Amino acid sequence: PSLSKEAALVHEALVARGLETPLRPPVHEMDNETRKSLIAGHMTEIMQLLNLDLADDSLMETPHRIAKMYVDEIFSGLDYANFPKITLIENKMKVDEMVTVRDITLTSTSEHHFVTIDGKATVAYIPKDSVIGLSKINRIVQFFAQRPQVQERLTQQILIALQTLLGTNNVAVSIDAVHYCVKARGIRDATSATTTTSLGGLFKSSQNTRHEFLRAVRHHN
Amino acid sequence: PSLSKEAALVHEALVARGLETPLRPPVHEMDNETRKSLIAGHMTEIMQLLNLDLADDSLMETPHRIAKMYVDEIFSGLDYANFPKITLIENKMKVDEMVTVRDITLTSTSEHHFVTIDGKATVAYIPKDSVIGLSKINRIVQFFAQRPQVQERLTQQILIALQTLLGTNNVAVSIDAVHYCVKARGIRDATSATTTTSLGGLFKSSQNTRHEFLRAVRHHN
Amino acid sequence: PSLSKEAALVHEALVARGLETPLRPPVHEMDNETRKSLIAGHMTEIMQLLNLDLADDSLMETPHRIAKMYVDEIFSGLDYANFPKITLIENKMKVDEMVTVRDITLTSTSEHHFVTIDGKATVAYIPKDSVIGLSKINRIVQFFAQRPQVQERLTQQILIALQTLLGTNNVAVSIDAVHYCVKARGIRDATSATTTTSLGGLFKSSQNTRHEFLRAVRHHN
Amino acid sequence: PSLSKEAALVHEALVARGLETPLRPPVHEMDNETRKSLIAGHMTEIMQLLNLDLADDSLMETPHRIAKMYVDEIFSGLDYANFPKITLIENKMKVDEMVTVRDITLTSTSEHHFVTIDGKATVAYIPKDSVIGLSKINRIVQFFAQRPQVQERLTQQILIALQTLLGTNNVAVSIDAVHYCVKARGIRDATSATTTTSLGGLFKSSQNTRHEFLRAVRHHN
Amino acid sequence: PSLSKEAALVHEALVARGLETPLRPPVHEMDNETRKSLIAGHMTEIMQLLNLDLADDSLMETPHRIAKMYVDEIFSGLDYANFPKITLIENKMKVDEMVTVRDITLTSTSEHHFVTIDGKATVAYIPKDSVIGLSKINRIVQFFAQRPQVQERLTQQILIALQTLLGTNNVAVSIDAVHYCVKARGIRDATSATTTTSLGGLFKSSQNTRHEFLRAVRHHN
Amino acid sequence: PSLSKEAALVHEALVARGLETPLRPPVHEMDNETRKSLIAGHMTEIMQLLNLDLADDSLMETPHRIAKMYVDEIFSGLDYANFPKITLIENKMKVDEMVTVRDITLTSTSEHHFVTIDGKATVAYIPKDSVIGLSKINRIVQFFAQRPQVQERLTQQILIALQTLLGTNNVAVSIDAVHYCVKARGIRDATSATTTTSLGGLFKSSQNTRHEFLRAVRHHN
Amino acid sequence: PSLSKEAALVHEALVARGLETPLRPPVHEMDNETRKSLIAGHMTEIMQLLNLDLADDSLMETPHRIAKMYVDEIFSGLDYANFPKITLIENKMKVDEMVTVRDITLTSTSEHHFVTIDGKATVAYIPKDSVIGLSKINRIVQFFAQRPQVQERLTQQILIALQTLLGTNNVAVSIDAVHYCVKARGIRDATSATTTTSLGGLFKSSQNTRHEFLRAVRHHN
Amino acid sequence: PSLSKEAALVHEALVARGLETPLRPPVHEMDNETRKSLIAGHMTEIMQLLNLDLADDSLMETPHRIAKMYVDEIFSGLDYANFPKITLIENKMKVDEMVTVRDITLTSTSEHHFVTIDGKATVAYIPKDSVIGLSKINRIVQFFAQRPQVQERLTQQILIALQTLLGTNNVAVSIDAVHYCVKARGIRDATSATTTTSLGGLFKSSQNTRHEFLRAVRHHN
Ligand SMILES: Nc1nc2c(ncn2[C@@H]2O[C@H](COP(=O)(O)OP(=O)(O)OP(=O)(O)O)[C@@H](O)[C@H]2O)c(=O)[nH]1
Ligand SMILES: Nc1nc2c(ncn2[C@@H]2O[C@H](COP(=O)(O)OP(=O)(O)OP(=O)(O)O)[C@@H](O)[C@H]2O)c(=O)[nH]1
Ligand SMILES: Nc1nc2c(ncn2[C@@H]2O[C@H](COP(=O)(O)OP(=O)(O)OP(=O)(O)O)[C@@H](O)[C@H]2O)c(=O)[nH]1
Ligand SMILES: Nc1nc2c(ncn2[C@@H]2O[C@H](COP(=O)(O)OP(=O)(O)OP(=O)(O)O)[C@@H](O)[C@H]2O)c(=O)[nH]1
Ligand SMILES: Nc1nc2c(ncn2[C@@H]2O[C@H](COP(=O)(O)OP(=O)(O)OP(=O)(O)O)[C@@H](O)[C@H]2O)c(=O)[nH]1
Ligand SMILES: Nc1nc2c(ncn2[C@@H]2O[C@H](COP(=O)(O)OP(=O)(O)OP(=O)(O)O)[C@@H](O)[C@H]2O)c(=O)[nH]1
Ligand SMILES: Nc1nc2c(ncn2[C@@H]2O[C@H](COP(=O)(O)OP(=O)(O)OP(=O)(O)O)[C@@H](O)[C@H]2O)c(=O)[nH]1
Ligand SMILES: Nc1nc2c(ncn2[C@@H]2O[C@H](COP(=O)(O)OP(=O)(O)OP(=O)(O)O)[C@@H](O)[C@H]2O)c(=O)[nH]1
Repeated sequence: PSLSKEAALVHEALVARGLETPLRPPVHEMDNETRKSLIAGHMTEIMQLLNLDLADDSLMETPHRIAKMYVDEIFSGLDYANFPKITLIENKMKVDEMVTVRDITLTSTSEHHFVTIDGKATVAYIPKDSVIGLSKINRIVQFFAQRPQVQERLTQQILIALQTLLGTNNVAVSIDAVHYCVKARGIRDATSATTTTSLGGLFKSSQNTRHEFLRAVRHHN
Repeated sequence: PSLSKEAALVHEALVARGLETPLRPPVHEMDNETRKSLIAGHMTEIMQLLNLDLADDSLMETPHRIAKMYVDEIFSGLDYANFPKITLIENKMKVDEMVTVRDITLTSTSEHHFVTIDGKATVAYIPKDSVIGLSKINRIVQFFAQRPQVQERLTQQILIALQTLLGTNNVAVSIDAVHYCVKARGIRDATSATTTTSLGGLFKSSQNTRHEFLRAVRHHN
Repeated sequence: PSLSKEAALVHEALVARGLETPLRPPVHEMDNETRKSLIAGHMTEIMQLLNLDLADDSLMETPHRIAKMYVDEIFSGLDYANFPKITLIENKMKVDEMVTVRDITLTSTSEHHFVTIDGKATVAYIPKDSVIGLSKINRIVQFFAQRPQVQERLTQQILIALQTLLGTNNVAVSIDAVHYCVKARGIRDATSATTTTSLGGLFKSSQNTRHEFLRAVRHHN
Repeated sequence: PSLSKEAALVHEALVARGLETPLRPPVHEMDNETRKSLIAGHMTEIMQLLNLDLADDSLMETPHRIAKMYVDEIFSGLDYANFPKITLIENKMKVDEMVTVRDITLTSTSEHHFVTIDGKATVAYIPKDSVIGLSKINRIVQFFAQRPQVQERLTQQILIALQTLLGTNNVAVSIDAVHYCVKARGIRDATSATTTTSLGGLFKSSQNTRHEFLRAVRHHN
Repeated sequence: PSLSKEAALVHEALVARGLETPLRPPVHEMDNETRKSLIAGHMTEIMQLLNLDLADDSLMETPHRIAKMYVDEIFSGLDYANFPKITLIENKMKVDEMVTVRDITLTSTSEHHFVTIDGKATVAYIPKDSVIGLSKINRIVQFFAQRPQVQERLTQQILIALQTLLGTNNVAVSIDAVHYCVKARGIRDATSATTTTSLGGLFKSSQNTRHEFLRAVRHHN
Repeated sequence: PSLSKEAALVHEALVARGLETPLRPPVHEMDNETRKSLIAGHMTEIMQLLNLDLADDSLMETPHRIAKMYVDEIFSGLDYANFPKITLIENKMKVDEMVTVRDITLTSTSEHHFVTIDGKATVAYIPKDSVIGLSKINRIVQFFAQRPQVQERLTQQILIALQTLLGTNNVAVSIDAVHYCVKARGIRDATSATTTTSLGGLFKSSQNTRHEFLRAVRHHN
Repeated sequence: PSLSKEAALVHEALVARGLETPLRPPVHEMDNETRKSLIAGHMTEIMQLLNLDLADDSLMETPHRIAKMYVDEIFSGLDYANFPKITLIENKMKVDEMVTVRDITLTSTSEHHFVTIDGKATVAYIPKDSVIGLSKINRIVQFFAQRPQVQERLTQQILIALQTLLGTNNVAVSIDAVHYCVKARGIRDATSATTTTSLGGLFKSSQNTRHEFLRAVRHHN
Repeated sequence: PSLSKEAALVHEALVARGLETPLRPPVHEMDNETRKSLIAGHMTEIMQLLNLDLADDSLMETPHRIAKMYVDEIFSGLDYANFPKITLIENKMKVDEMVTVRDITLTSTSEHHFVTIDGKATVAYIPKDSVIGLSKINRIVQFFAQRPQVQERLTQQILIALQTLLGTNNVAVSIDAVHYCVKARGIRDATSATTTTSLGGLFKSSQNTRHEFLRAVRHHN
């Protein structure tokens, strides 16, 4: 009727663990269209406060572009209606070893300064009853990435979403990323990168499994 | 009394050529403090429109951090009071060959989506009466970079600022950058990068000089 | 009233362990202004003893620049009034795995010859009650780096400062650096680099954790 | 009787062109020993002004080490008594093509902040009557490098020193370097590097020769 | 009165273990000057046996250059009068983790063909009562390197010298090198390299420590 | 009857141009066996002068090994009886473009200190009446390399040897090498390398051809 | 009826230019089967002369494998019945710029020692009336590669075959290769590689075109 | 009287373990000269069967070249009269850690198709009573490599040869190689490589030692 069974499931799971992004229920039944126009209005004000000449052919549409970007693009992960369609195939192949999807492109936004987070994620899991379609892992990652994030939370969320959908605790997520709110300003450290990992099931319990995954993490380009 | 002779000079030069960032004069004598609080207010609204729980310990101060960032950090280049102190040494060494400062760290913001532009600039010039202090070239670049930009304009601005301060038309600026408003969203092209160059004096006239510079452009890390 | 609670805490911790930089209390209430002028005075003398023509437009301001650099820049870490503002977010995400910030830019000065130490630090910790703001790790590193150091001590200082602020002994710091007082003169070894690591809590006790961190240390560029 | 014919020649050549380092004649007949003790005295004062505990076993000898380093090591290039012994072999091989010595290690000090300059020089020349001993090129570069420099002047000096000794104007010098007074502090640009070149004779006249040299410049490691 | 305490100690240690370089006591009180002239005499003979025209301006001084090189340069490690001055600082920092100096430039000569051995050493130790000055490790390595060697012995010597000076058995040395008497002639293997390691104390006893070191060995450039 | 026509031709060509290695005719009809024993005798003396214990199982045969190495191996290039067998095939393929053999392994000895020179040569020529067998270029380079050399002369000798054998002046030779008598001792420059080139015929006349060759010079590994 | 029109054309073209592989007409109407058995017979003999135990399970079938390999595989290019099927599409796209197929895998055999030649070819041409199917270029290269070759001839053959088929003289071929009969034995040069190029039409006439191609040659992996 | 004690020992050891190359005793007392002429005869026939014009100046001597190559070069390993001279030095240095010679050039021939095998071997051993001369390891590898091989057997032979000569079972050999009979033809896999390892003594027993060696295996260039 709105949210898919999966979307609902993942959402509840996150809420239960207290890992959901801080959200207040939709204050009023607003069309994304009205929300965008309102956001655009505020951007117009802010741009004017910065003394930008909004009459300039280029600058003129920026409040619109920004409103659209926030609502439809970069923060679309906040709406579970945008949760990807998950397809799982029966594990007839009897795969009992981990499947690793490495170097998943991940672009997020830091909630602290609303500045770009560019990184790559490495997800691995040991198939139980079903094998998830490869692209879905990338889609789920991008879903949670499209929200004002805190890398530490993002990793946790991805882990739970997967554990929930795959029906196994044997999931591990590692994210390596560069925060422009560290690089582009403030301390302006042009070289540092942050790495966060959340291990589930055997990936935490079994040191054998755990290290196999960790060893596999990080691959240049 | 406010702007240094240099700042004034550069500003006028840009205005004269019509290369200045679209700015409307300070509407009213507002303290950066009041501007920030106003910007913060609008951010609070926008964040609320996105349904973010502003009561969350982390999210709570984001409108403040963003306001400060815009005014004091990332868009500080809009205020010529922030123009760097230029120091020039007499060209007693009789340098008659170009001096090239390569891989200058450059972090800017696209004016179209207010999203990160990460790149590197290569500046070169042929000393006439004076030799500019090396760090000043980096400072000037970062100055113009700290504004809502359009790479094509940024390059031009840097070129003119330098030509003005050095007293020679023999200046060349090349900027190679990645736009997150292309990578992180929209067409999401993870590999493309844009390169823009503005050549002045001999760097445009003399094919010999011109190519020497172009050959020198781009160096990994 | 002067030093923040954090600054005070870290300082005391260091003193208690005997890991503080050898300092004599401020002999007399001198303005940094008077200290600088005196330092510059001594530099003038030194430069004269080297037979440098201080009347040269360029050389003329060096004593001033050096005084300023020592007091305000490169040795600012000696004054806890310059300790960074630490911000910690409650560990609601329930992160129980280490967070690693790698390739933190680190530029320090050797106390033995007052010559450049260029390196990179890798800090990792396992969140307990709170998660520290990423940039703060970078800031703290740079703080202790801005002092006449001994790499062996620098590593220890950073370790303790973090353990103190984070409220966990599970912190690990590794610094890889090139000493110009080895490279640029003396034995003039153009290739060697020194690596020092200080491990705390699980990073030292648990060989599993220990090796996970060590394995993660060092990343080119 | 003191300076070698070569040292005298080079010194004069530099003075004639006005390219010598700004030096005041030795004010008084001071032993390097007394100069050092005086320099060490001033360092003791400076360190005390920084509140350093000079009673510390390590810190205790730093003023001595710094005095020795300035006089005997890093600034030894200021004394032509330290000029290298040049050996030239008769060009019987009838070499008429350029000889290029690339990636010559070069460590110098910036005269503006007395901070490290780490770089590499590439020198090339076309043999006329004599061929210089390969290591001598390295020794001459290091000689002029061991002085408070300005890259633009350093390049020039090396060019003239060589033109003088070789008896040909066909000499070219290029230096690519990283200034720690740009990287380690101030604007703290961790990625930029400066490249300066001084071309003599055919290397400037003949575009054919000129480009062959420029093409040959820069080689990683 | 001649050899420093350290030199004497190191020498005795080696002799005791039977790891000293095969040396016969100074047959007669010969000045290095007379030794050099005699060596040069023999070289003159050898060069004449090779039919070289010693009247050639270049060739003429080779016997002198070789004699000086053998006695003063490449084989200077044979005279303990040339042992480096060691400086140790009290381990007040309470460093209990290994300090690793990697990629120490090492150039030696094979005793079998008196041909170049070019390589890099990696030394690591766990501080006990004192911390050695970083450059001293490089100096000790170069000292023993300056002798007609056998890589297997060289590694051993360095290990003992350091254990002796540091007062700890917890020292490890690894040397990776290319032998020109394998590359430049004979089997002419242009790609092979030899790696020898000597482990002491915990580096041998504790597999945990041992592997941490071994893992750390070898770094390109 | 002794020397092949080729050996004789090349030798004469070199002598005519004054590019031969400085050699005195074989003083007396000595067997290489007697020369070797004599050389070994001198090495025994030199080693004794260095206080080496020649009774050591290892050191015991070094004089012999060195004698053999000099006479049979590293300086075998001095005897034209060791000139390679040249094979040329008729240029029926009508090749009128240059053939380039790049990265030819080259190991030589500096005549100034009898120390290793390790480098790589790049030879190219435009076939006229005949095409030389590829390995022969390598063999000729190694021949001349096996002599106490001066890079500048080595390059010239190879050029002439080839022009002579190929019957064309259209030959170009470039050698890039590292001198251990610069690296391993003296100024100890661990990074510099010297490049020398000798161009003949069109490679010197035609800037088109000249630059095509130069462009092709140098290839990593 | 046997050879395709293309095959016949190419063959005749080569014969006309005198660039065909030295072949004597099929002495007698022998089945490849009888030829193979005879070749295998001779190999059996050769292996027995080498004292190999042909009764060994593995060795037993080598003569058969070699015969099949020579006739059917590595020397199949000797039979024009094996010439690839060429497909050309009408140049309706009006392509007037060169099409470059780079890094074409090329494995051939030297006619001098019947040893492996492993390399890569780069072919470029300017479309006139028709555009050739991309894979056809690879197929033609491999065809001529499958014969006992001389790199100088191979390059020529490929050039002509393509000029013939494409109906344009504007074709250029460059082959970079390693000869195991230089590497694996004889002089055993483990690093050298040979590059041969044959330019036709504008690639030879127009220096503009010529250099665009040459610049494009060679790409790692 | 013919074979050295070592050659005899190694040969017997191999035969005893059943690891010798399948050889039939020398059928008749044939001079290598007669074997070569006979081999050449067969090659003449084979070449004629391939329709090659043996009257061609180039092709004319291939039968001879191949015969010489097989007998003297590439298959010389089959004659123990070609076994290298082994020199061992008494392990007075008391080396008790493994010595590893890595990246030993290895060129062999596959016995199945008589096609090139190009690879690199890594040998390591723990000295017992004696230390083998470094080049001897290279020489032994090349010896066994110069035979029609099967990588799996080659590795074993080298292992045994070494264990025998060194008087210890603590030897490990690993070979990584590319088979042109897989690359150049058949399945034509241009990227695969095969790695085979044979471990002896502690390298097999002790997992500690075993993994230290394995970890050390493979180094690019
Ligand atoms: N743990 C964590 N911290 C983050 C993340 N994104 C940003 N931060 C940090 O959260 C903190 C925000 O701190 P504040 O002190 O409130 O803001 P600020 O002073 O403008 O930040 P800085 O100038 O960069 O130190 C900073 O230390 C940020 O770098 C993230 O994903 N995870
Ligand atoms: N042209 C040139 N400039 C140099 C060199 N070394 C340092 N400089 C610059 O010379 C100038 C010194 O400027 P000042 O403004 O007097 O000192 P400063 O303010 O401490 O310098 P910054 O904080 O780095 O901008 C700076 O721009 C230095 O980076 C050099 O070799 N060549
Ligand atoms: N020339 C130029 N274009 C830029 C720069 N920064 C952004 N742009 C582009 O300016 C345009 C904005 O176009 P709009 O069509 O108005 O906005 P948009 O549709 O949201 O943009 P896309 O979804 O990325 O195509 C886009 O094509 C941007 O990628 C810049 O520095 N220079
Ligand atoms: N352990 C340690 N030693 C350092 C550090 N920085 C410098 N050193 C060394 O501390 C020692 C100073 O030794 P001294 O002998 O007192 O001075 P010096 O003789 O001028 O030093 P060298 O000429 O470089 O050997 C040297 O070995 C320095 O390289 C550091 O961070 N840690
Ligand atoms: N273990 C060891 N061997 C070395 C070292 N330097 C040289 N060697 C070897 O010691 C041996 C000398 O052997 P000899 O047979 O006496 O001399 P050689 O025949 O001229 O040597 P090759 O022709 O290279 O095999 C050779 O195997 C050298 O490569 C070293 O540092 N360690
Ligand atoms: N041009 C040239 N010079 C060479 C070559 N090999 C060595 N040399 C140099 O020839 C010169 C010999 O100089 P001397 O001054 O006679 O000997 P030296 O003082 O021991 O040499 P250094 O200590 O290295 O400066 C040195 O500059 C050597 O580095 C070569 O191939 N070509
Ligand atoms: N020009 C050319 N020469 C080749 C080619 N393949 C092999 N050769 C060379 O042709 C020559 C054969 O020379 P020969 O002297 O007849 O045989 P060889 O003595 O066994 O050869 P080497 O021992 O390698 O010098 C050698 O110089 C080979 O390296 C090729 O494609 N082109
Ligand atoms: N294990 C092993 N196999 C090898 C080696 N060299 C070659 N081979 C393989 O031994 C087998 C020979 O197989 P055959 O089927 O008798 O000959 P073939 O059909 O011509 O071989 P392909 O066409 O390459 O599959 C092939 O699979 C070869 O690739 C080696 O060193 N070790």
